[PDB]
Amino acid sequence: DVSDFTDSVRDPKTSEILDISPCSFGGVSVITPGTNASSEVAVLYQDVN
Amino acid sequence: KPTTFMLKYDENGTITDAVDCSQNPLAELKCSVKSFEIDKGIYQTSNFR
Amino acid sequence: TQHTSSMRGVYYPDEIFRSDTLYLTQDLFLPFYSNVTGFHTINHTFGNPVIPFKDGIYFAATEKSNVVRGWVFGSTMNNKSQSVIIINNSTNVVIRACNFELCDNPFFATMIFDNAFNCTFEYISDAFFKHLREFVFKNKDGFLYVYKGYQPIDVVRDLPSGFNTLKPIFKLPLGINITNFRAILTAAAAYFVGYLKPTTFMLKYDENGTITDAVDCSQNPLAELKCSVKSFEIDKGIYQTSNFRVVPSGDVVRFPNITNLCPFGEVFNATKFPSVYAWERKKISNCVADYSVLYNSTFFSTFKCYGVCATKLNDLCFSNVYADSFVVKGDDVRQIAPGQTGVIADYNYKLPDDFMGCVLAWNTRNIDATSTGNYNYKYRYLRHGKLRPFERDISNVPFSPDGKPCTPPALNCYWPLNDYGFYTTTGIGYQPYRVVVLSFELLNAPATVCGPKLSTDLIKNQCVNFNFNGLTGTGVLTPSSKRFQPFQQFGRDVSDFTDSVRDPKTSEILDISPCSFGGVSVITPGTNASSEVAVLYQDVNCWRIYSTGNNVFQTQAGCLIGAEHVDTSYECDIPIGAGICASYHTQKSIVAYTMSLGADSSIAYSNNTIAIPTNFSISITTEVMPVSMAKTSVDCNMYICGDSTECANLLLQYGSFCTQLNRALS
Amino acid sequence: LPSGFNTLKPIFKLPLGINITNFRAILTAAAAYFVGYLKPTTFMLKYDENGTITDAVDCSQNPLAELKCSVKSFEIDKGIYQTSNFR
Amino acid sequence: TQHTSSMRGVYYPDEIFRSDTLYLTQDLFL
Amino acid sequence: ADYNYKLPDDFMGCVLAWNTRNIDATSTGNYNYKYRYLRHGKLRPFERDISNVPFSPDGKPCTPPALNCYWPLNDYGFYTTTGIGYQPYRVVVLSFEL
Amino acid sequence: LSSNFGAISSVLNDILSRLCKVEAEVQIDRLITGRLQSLQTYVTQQLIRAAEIRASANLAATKMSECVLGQSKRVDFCGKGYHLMSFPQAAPHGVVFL
Amino acid sequence: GIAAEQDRNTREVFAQVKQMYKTPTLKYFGGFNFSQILPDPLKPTKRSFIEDLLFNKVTLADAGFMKQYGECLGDINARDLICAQKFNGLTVLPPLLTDDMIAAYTAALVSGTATAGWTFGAGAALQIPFAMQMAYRFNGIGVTQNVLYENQKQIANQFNKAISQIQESLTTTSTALGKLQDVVNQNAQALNTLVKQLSSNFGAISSVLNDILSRLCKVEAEVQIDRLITGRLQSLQTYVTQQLIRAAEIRASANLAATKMSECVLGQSKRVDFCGKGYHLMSFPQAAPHGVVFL
Amino acid sequence: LSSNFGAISSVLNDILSRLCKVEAEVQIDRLITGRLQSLQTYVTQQLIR
Ligand SMILES: C=CC1=C(C)/C(=C/c2[nH]c(/C=C3N=C(/C=C4\NC(=O)C(C)=C4C=C)C(C)=C\3CCC(=O)O)c(CCC(=O)O)c2C)NC1=O
Ligand SMILES: CCCCC/C=C\C/C=C\CCCCCCCC(=O)O
Ligand SMILES: CCCCC/C=C\C/C=C\CCCCCCCC(=O)O
Ligand SMILES: *[C@@H]1O[C@H](CO)[C@@H](O)[C@H](O)[C@H]1NC(C)=O
Ligand SMILES: *[C@@H]1O[C@H](CO)[C@@H](O)[C@H](O)[C@H]1NC(C)=O
Ligand SMILES: *[C@@H]1O[C@H](CO)[C@@H](O)[C@H](O)[C@H]1NC(C)=O
Ligand SMILES: *[C@@H]1O[C@H](CO)[C@@H](O)[C@H](O)[C@H]1NC(C)=O
Ligand SMILES: *[C@@H]1O[C@H](CO)[C@@H](O)[C@H](O)[C@H]1NC(C)=O
Ligand SMILES: *[C@@H]1O[C@H](CO)[C@@H](O)[C@H](O)[C@H]1NC(C)=O
Ligand SMILES: *[C@@H]1O[C@H](CO)[C@@H](O)[C@H](O)[C@H]1NC(C)=O
Ligand SMILES: *[C@@H]1O[C@H](CO)[C@@H](O)[C@H](O)[C@H]1NC(C)=O
Ligand SMILES: *[C@@H]1O[C@H](CO)[C@@H](O)[C@H](O)[C@H]1NC(C)=O
Ligand SMILES: *[C@@H]1O[C@H](CO)[C@@H](O)[C@H](O)[C@H]1NC(C)=O
Ligand SMILES: *[C@@H]1O[C@H](CO)[C@@H](O)[C@H](O)[C@H]1NC(C)=O
Ligand SMILES: *[C@@H]1O[C@H](CO)[C@@H](O)[C@H](O)[C@H]1NC(C)=O
Ligand SMILES: *[C@@H]1O[C@H](CO)[C@@H](O)[C@H](O)[C@H]1NC(C)=O
Ligand SMILES: *[C@@H]1O[C@H](CO)[C@@H](O)[C@H](O)[C@H]1NC(C)=O
Ligand SMILES: *[C@@H]1O[C@H](CO)[C@@H](O)[C@H](O)[C@H]1NC(C)=O
Ligand SMILES: *[C@@H]1O[C@H](CO)[C@@H](O)[C@H](O)[C@H]1NC(C)=O
Repeated sequence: DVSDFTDSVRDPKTSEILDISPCSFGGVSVITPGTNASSEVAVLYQDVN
Repeated sequence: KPTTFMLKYDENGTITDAVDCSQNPLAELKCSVKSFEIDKGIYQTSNFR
Repeated sequence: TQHTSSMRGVYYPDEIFRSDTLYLTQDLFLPFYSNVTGFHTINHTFGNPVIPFKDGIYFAATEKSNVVRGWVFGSTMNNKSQSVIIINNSTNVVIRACNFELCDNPFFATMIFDNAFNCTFEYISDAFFKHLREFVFKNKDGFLYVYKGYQPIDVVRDLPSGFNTLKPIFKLPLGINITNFRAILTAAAAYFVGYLKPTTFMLKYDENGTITDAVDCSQNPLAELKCSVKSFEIDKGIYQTSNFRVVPSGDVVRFPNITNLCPFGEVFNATKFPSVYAWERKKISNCVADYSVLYNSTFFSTFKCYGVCATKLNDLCFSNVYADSFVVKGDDVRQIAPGQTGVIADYNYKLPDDFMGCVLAWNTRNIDATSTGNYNYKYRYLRHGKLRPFERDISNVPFSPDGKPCTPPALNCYWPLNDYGFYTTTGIGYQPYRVVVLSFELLNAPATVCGPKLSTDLIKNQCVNFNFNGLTGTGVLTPSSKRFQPFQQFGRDVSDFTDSVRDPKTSEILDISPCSFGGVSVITPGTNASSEVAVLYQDVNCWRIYSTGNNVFQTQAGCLIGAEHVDTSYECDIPIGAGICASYHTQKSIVAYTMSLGADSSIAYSNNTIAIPTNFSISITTEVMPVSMAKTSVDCNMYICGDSTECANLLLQYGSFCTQLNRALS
Repeated sequence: LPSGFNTLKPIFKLPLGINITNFRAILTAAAAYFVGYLKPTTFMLKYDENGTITDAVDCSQNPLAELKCSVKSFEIDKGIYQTSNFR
Repeated sequence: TQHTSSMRGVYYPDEIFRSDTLYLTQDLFL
Repeated sequence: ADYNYKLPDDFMGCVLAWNTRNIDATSTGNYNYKYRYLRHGKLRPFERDISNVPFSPDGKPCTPPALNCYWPLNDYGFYTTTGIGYQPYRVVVLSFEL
Repeated sequence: LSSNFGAISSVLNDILSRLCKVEAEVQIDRLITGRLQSLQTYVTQQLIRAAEIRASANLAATKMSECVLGQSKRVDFCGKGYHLMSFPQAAPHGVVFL
Repeated sequence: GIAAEQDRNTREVFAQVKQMYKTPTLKYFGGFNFSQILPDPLKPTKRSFIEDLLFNKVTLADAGFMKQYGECLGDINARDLICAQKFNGLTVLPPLLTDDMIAAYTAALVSGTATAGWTFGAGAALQIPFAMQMAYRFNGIGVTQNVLYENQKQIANQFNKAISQIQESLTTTSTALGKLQDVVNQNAQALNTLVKQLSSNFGAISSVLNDILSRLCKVEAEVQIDRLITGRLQSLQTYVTQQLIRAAEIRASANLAATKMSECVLGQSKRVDFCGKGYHLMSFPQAAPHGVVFL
Repeated sequence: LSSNFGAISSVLNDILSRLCKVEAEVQIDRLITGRLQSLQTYVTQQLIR
């Protein structure tokens, strides 16, 4: 990449090109009332429909 | 399993409570802020893995 | 004859795929618009001299009937050194590194060599103006790298302009001293030679991963700006580039004048060495220590240096040299080192933690060992405390564990020295070893024991590379007015920069100054408009300029080169400074002027007349203001340690810093 | 012993390797001699334009000297300054 | 008997020329 | 390291060496192994020098039966009964990239 | 993120695949400190830019209060001339007063 | 970005009017003496008598912005701070507006106030005799204009006496312009701190690259050079952060100066204690090193 | 003040009691640089506030 991350490889058995991507993606927010009120929370996920 | 915990000590030097940081996003938030009490609001936790 | 290399001869720097990036690299490249030498077949004259090989060449052949067939690389080029031949014999490409007798006129129609012997490398390929064939040859770490490129052309006389990227084809493991080369021709063609230099380039990649453009960062200040911002496009304005630099020209080496070879024979070859408890110290002074005369006779089992790499020992000069001598057994040689414990390191001989010097030891079983048994060497094994570094204990007093004096024929009273028993037939851990420890200081004091480097004449008032008693640098040397005391050799600034020196041959004081000085600004319009720029140099009166160009004149801000001075005054869009501004005006060019403060106006004061408005207008004016910016959040764990568990475990103890960052952003 | 300031120069660096704990002076068969002891200390020294030491500040004498060594100057302006904590 | 060492006994700490500077050093001093 | 075989500063690989006294050492003395001890400069990494030319300190050509003219190669003398610092060792250097 | 900060490489996978655990733990900390420094520099620049934006937003709020909701006597505070009225319009990240 | 903002501050403070009024030949307008705040065509300088005192009160560092190479090699015995800064890569750039240009701007502002009044900020200048302008200013603070027109001699004499007291106060050495001296002191101290911080070794063998490269060996030298590189990079980053914060403070001050010039020189203000102590009548600007003085 | 900043320990007494002088002088400088960085960060935040 531009950030020196290995993103492509050639498979040494069958000469095909493969792309490598990270596994983690997407921001997560936790909505909570006070800890005195409850232990229940709501979760908001960006980047998912 | 290999896991990160947060342990609480008394004034007598005894462990009486703990938080498992990988149980649910509320515990991730607790281990992130290093406290057993969370105020009311919305908090950006770690991204989805 | 003489031609120019217009953006010629770029090759792939590594074997890694890159696409749609700008890559900045530093390597041996052919600089843009550099001199190249042409060789033409004017007549029956065979033009093929011995061209020197100066750390890599660019070779070009403009051909229509395959006249150039290969090359010979070598150093002596006769029969005494190895040489490599790379040729095409119209059926194969053959590469052969051997020791062969060259011909004065090597050619085809195969007359290249009289005979060959001691062959080292062999390679045979597979069987098999309008053309331009380009090659880059470079020698590095025993490898000869060859890069090749091809281009169809139509030109008849000169090397054509353009851009073409070369690809690696050969990396040959020869291990050959290459200083000279010669081309091989057939019995109508031309070839061109240029030289490589260490240079920083910036290369552009396509979406197909192909190099199609490059920027040579040392060609002109515009290219320096482009490499500084890492972009091929520069907007209109003025930019502060790097300060004005000059390159060093000459070399100065100044060492003390010493004649005597330094007494290796008196130290290493002595009939008698002391015991380790009574080790001896000798001062070394006024000598030349080259130590290459020992390669014929004397060999060391251990040789270890602390504070300096061994490979630089011939380039330095040493201040306070002492040599310690003693004899130990084979198993105790490991104890002569900093931070060690054992009987020798505790009670006999201790080295400092911050030791600077060298330790040498060699086996001496044929001198200090007899069949009957040599009992003349002793060591102390009982003491009431450990020694300090470079401290000696000589006394032979009876030892008592409680600490009170005693008579040796009694109980709990011992003699504190033991004998080494050295026999011929014992194992190597019980054999005698002679040990010499050398200690010195470097580059802070007057010195009189130096290496075998030769001195050079002094050069004044010029940027040179200098070497004074091992202290190397780059700068300008001037006579000084400081007054050194006899025990002083160097002088330093408030920023610990060495600014004064005493010349070791004639005892005069010299001042050292840096070579680079003065700020430089580049004034440019947009890159779409032109590639022309103007350069403003502060700290020069119009010299210390990169080029004289056209229209050099002095402003209040500095010396301006490349702009035209106009008498009329306007508003300005490029603010140069000190009341001077620049613009791009008409054939377009860059103009410089004094900025206009406003419109001239005059109203006359009267004590009895007034001015009153009679009519009015309604106006609407717009005003724009920012209110907010983008809200952002970061995740330390993915930015620092992306999907790595070991890195996350190591990061686990930096959590306060990340919660501080997250609190600030929220 | 008269008051004043005087800088000493190195004359000897002897490679003896001797345990030194005691000493004694040697006299002739009307004179006086004075003995003081050295301590590990931080000093600040001033150099001339001729490269000569002519003044010094002992950083552990009193809080004013601590302030002088902290700011690296021989002159302090009027005011109040937070020095190091009490040790 | 007992006297005082009033700014007495300063020596050169190294063999390096310095001029018009203030130098801070730590060593064995009176 | 100066005149025969030099390794780079940024070397990547492995060095293996083992004692070979039972193969390359005879009771009479094996004199078939040589090393260079005279040269006008140090070698570069992975560079080989093969020539056997008479050596003169001043730098001019000379005839070996003369004064200040030497032969630049010495023989290793390998015996069975010598100490281990004078016994032959076989050395293999492996170099690669990763 | 491609600076090695004086380490073997800028890729953690290359260091962990080749170097050995105690030697790898001293090369990973250089990258950790460098990337932590980069994040700290970004946060500091962002705080300073936020201060500038807050001053601009305070000026916009008082201008909306004193020029849209009333008539101002302050010279050149809302336009050039004698102020009569003002109208606000929304803009990307900002406000335009007429 | 900081340097561009520094040019923008001066432009936004001093260049508010669009047309450059000439200084009148007569400096005496109905009892009021404007000679000490206007340029005279007899002295060599282009600026007023009070601005001369104001520039004399503040000491500078860079006389010009031109230090030639032969001059720094001619001055080695005198360890000049500017040569030490310039040999280490630190340079100071000239301001865009010359002091003569700022003096011309202030002269135009004072001439427009003395001849046209308050109307040249709203639009085109309207001429009015100075006594009538004074009458309107008196009427603006709730005092009838007969008070001006019957006590004109006393008011003119008090104005002249106050101007003379301002002149006498600035000729005696004091700290009236002490917050303009702090700016140049802070800039000089920051640059000298950058120069002196270059002797730290940052936990390496030495602070001199020549000593490390002459003695240590290439892989061992490459791990000692990176410590010095990181330390010096950290020093530059700290300098840049401090400079950004100081620039924010200077920008707030320049915004306040611009709105004060707009609301007090180009008009009369009703805001309490915004321009002087009392009921505001007029204001005059004068240029100063890196700043402005309002009377 | 309990971060070791990539050193053996965060306690200077542990490093000086166990490690050896040249090796201890390269572990003390890591703690020195880390704590100096912490003080610099505190001062910058204080200036902005
Ligand atoms: C001197 C050593 C030498 C080298 C290293 C070399 C390499 C070389 N020759 C090639 C083809 C070729 N090379 C040549 C001729 C030449 N090319 C030259 O550099 C020279 C000097 C000649 C003159 C004999 C021709 C005619 C072809 C085939 C072109 C075609 O297939 O249409 C190719 C491309 C192979 C391909 O078609 O896929 C390479 C890499 N040729 C050489 O002769
Ligand atoms: C006898 C006086 C010597 C004084 C020399 C003083 C400083 C020079 C430093 C080191 C010299 C090393 C000499 C031995 C080298 C042996 C090389 C080898 O075969 O491995
Ligand atoms: C047999 C029980 C030993 C238990 C000791 C436990 C911890 C002490 C640590 C190290 C002791 C080292 C003993 C040998 C020292 C040899 C010194 C020498 O000659 O080089
Ligand atoms: C072995 O490697 C070759 C070369 O890539 C490949 O063509 C072949 O399929 C491989 N063998 C098997 C069993 O996959
Ligand atoms: C989510 O998906 C539904 C249907 O799959 C689609 O109508 C909707 O537009 C999507 N939401 C967004 C934000 O794209
Ligand atoms: C701590 O110990 C004391 C003494 O046993 C006990 O009384 C107290 O309850 C303990 N604290 C807690 C939190 O249990
Ligand atoms: C290149 O050749 C020209 C002659 O055309 C010469 O003036 C110039 O000095 C040469 N370049 C260099 C670096 O010598
Ligand atoms: C061989 O190379 C050395 C440097 O490695 C050089 O000094 C010498 O001159 C070369 N040999 C010849 C014959 O030029
Ligand atoms: C090498 O070539 C020269 C050429 O004159 C010749 O005299 C000499 O005998 C040759 N050496 C060998 C070993 O063939
Ligand atoms: C070219 O050289 C090879 C190498 O031995 C040889 O086999 C081949 O016959 C040669 N070709 C001709 C035409 O001689
Ligand atoms: C080189 O050739 C000569 C004969 O000319 C031979 O004696 C010598 O051993 C050879 N050198 C090598 C290294 O093979
Ligand atoms: C990239 O490759 C494709 C396929 O050969 C080609 O059509 C395209 O023109 C190439 N891109 C450029 C910029 O030449
Ligand atoms: C090396 O030693 C041998 C044997 O003593 C001698 O013949 C030869 O001349 C020596 N070489 C030098 C250069 O002194
Ligand atoms: C050492 O000296 C002795 C006698 O002086 C001599 O016989 C011997 O050859 C010398 N050894 C060396 C290596 O010079
Ligand atoms: C050798 O050194 C001495 C001492 O500095 C000096 O006086 C003399 O001129 C030098 N010899 C030559 C030939 O310069
Ligand atoms: C430049 O030099 C000329 C004459 O050499 C001189 O008159 C002029 O004052 C100089 N410029 C400056 C800025 O000193
Ligand atoms: C001036 O005023 C008259 C009447 O008041 C109007 O007709 C005319 O349009 C005004 N002038 C302009 C330029 O609008
Ligand atoms: C420096 O040396 C000169 C020449 O001896 C002398 O005149 C001057 O007084 C000295 N400086 C001081 C401060 O004593
Ligand atoms: C006041 O005005 C008079 C002109 O009548 C002039 O002579 C005098 O110099 C002025 N006052 C000052 C302080 O300049």
